[PDB]
Amino acid sequence: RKQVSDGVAHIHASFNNTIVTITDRQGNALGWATAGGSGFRGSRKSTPFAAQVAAERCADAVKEYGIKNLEVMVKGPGPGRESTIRALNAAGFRITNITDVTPIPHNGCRPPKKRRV
Amino acid sequence: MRHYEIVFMVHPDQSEQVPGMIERYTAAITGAEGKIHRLEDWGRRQLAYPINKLHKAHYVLMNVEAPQEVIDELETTFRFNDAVIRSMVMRTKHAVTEASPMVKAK
Amino acid sequence: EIDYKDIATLKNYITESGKIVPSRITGTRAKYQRQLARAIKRARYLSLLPYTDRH
Amino acid sequence: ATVNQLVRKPRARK
Amino acid sequence: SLSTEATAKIVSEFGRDANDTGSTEVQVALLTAQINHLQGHFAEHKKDHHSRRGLLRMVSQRRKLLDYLKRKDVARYTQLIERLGLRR
RNA sequence: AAGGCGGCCCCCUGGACGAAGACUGACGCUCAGGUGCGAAAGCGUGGGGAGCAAACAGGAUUAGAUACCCUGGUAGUCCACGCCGUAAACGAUGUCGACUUGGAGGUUGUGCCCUUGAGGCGUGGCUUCCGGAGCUAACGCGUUAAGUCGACCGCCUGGGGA
Ligand SMILES: [Mg+2]
Ligand SMILES: [Mg+2]
Ligand SMILES: [Mg+2]
Ligand SMILES: [Mg+2]
Ligand SMILES: [Mg+2]
Ligand SMILES: [Mg+2]
Ligand SMILES: [Mg+2]
Ligand SMILES: [Mg+2]
Ligand SMILES: [Mg+2]
Ligand SMILES: [Mg+2]
Repeated sequence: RKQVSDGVAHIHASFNNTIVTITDRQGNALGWATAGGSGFRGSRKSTPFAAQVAAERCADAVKEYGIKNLEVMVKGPGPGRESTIRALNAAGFRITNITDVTPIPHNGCRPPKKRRV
Repeated sequence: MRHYEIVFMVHPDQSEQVPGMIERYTAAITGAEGKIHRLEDWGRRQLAYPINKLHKAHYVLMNVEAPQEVIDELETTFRFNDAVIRSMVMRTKHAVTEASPMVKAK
Repeated sequence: EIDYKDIATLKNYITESGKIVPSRITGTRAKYQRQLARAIKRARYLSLLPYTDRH
Repeated sequence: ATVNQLVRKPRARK
Repeated sequence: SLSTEATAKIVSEFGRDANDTGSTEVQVALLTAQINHLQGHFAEHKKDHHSRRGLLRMVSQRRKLLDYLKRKDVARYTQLIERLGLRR
C-alpha cells in the first residue's frame, strides 16, 4: 500500500523483555512485537529463543512496504543480542547496518540502590 | 599584560557580515594599547555534531594581546549578538604568531 | 607545546566512538596525557571531534 | 612521659 | 604577590640600595601591601575559607617580624609603624 | 592542614616545589586557655524540585512483614542566609629536626653528554610495593620507622557501671 524500501530496526534488550520494532529512517513506525505476547511469560519471557520469534513475527508485518535494506539498532544490555539479528536474516532480508545505540548517561542522575539477595 | 586566544564562530546565514565584525572590534582594542597577532578567516567548515539545528559553521580564529578592559565588554557583546553562536576565550603562555594547521593545509 | 588545533594528532589518540585512549595502550608520557585530555575537551566544545558514535 | 608535663600536674595517685 | 613594578619599587623605597631586599623591614612592607591588597577581596569572598588561611599566615608572619625589630632596635621600629600605619 | 576536591572557559586568590645567585642575621621549634576551619544527617527563614528517597500508601513474601522484594511517594538531597561542630573525621600512628645497607616503580623538575631517538650520565621534591641490620607481644614496621635520639604538647591506669 506504500513503498519506503529503507528499514530501521530499533530493537530493545532488557533483562525481562526484548522488543523488536521496525521503523523507517524518518521516525514513522511500521510495526512492533514483544516477547510477552509471543507465548513467553515471566521466566520464559527472559529467554533468548523468545527474541528469535519476536524478530520474525515483527518482520512478517512489515513486508507490506517492500523493505530489502534495513538498519539494526541494538539498544540495551539485555540478553538475546545475537538471537534477534540472525532471525532477521531468517526472514529473507539483506542486513546492511548494525549499530549499538545503548543510552549511556554521563553520570546525569543518581542510580537506584543495590538489590542484595 | 595577558595573552588571549579568542575563538568565535559565526552563524552561516550571516557569513558576509564577518569582515565588519573584524575591524569594528579591532579599533576598540588597538586604541587602548592592545596588540594583535593572528587574524585568520576560514570560511565554512563541517561540524563534528550539529549545533542550534545548523551545519557548515563559519570559523574565525584570533589572538589578542590586550589588558582586562576588552575582556569585560567583548564577551558580553558576543552574548548580546545573535550572530555569534559560540564564543570561547583562553589564556595562553606567550605572545605567539604562528599559522594554524587549518591554514597550512587549506 | 601540545595544542588542540592539529586534529590529525587527536585522531590518533581517540577511538571510533570518540573515547579517549589512555596512556596504557599508546604508551605516551603522563605529562602529555593530562594535557591531551584537556586539549580534546577544548576541541569537544568547538565541534571538532564527536562525543559518541551515536551522533 | 615528659618531665616538663609533670611540672604542670603530677601523676594522679588512685 | 604583586607584579615586578610593585615588588621592586618598595624594596627601593625602604632599602638602602637595590640589593637590600632580604632585610626584615622590607619583609614587613611585602606583607603590609599584600594585606592591604586583600582588603576588598575577602569582604566579597567571605566563603573562601581556604584563601583566608593564606591571609592568616601573612598576618602571623608580619607579627613575628615586628617582634624582632622591637626587641633589638626600637628606633627603626618607631619609624616603620607610622610610615605604614600600624599599631591601630 | 584536614574533612575533602573532577565538564570546559574567564576573572580574583592561596600554598607547594626546582635552578642560579644576591641579601637579613637565630628572626627558631613547640603549644594549656583562646581563635578559625571542619563528611553527612538534622534545625531556622525564604526560594527550588528531575531523579533518588526516612515516615507513609499499596501489592507479594510470611506464623506475623513492621524489614527484605516490587509499584509509587513527602521531608531531605539543590541555592542563598545562619546555627548545629559530632564520625570507623583511620595511616586506627601529634608536630619538628639530626643520623643509619639497599631494590622494583610511579609522579615532578633540573645539570652535563658522539642532541648521534621521546635516549646516556647525574641530581632534588613527592609517592606505593618488597626487603637487610635493628625493633616488636605477635602481626608487621624497616631512610616517608613502629630503628637508634633530642625539643615540646595531648592522653590512658581492670571489665561493666559510663
Ligand atoms: Mg603564585
Ligand atoms: Mg652580613
Ligand atoms: Mg525542621
Ligand atoms: Mg522499600
Ligand atoms: Mg532545610
Ligand atoms: Mg569522638
Ligand atoms: Mg591499615
Ligand atoms: Mg631480614
Ligand atoms: Mg618493609
Ligand atoms: Mg574506671
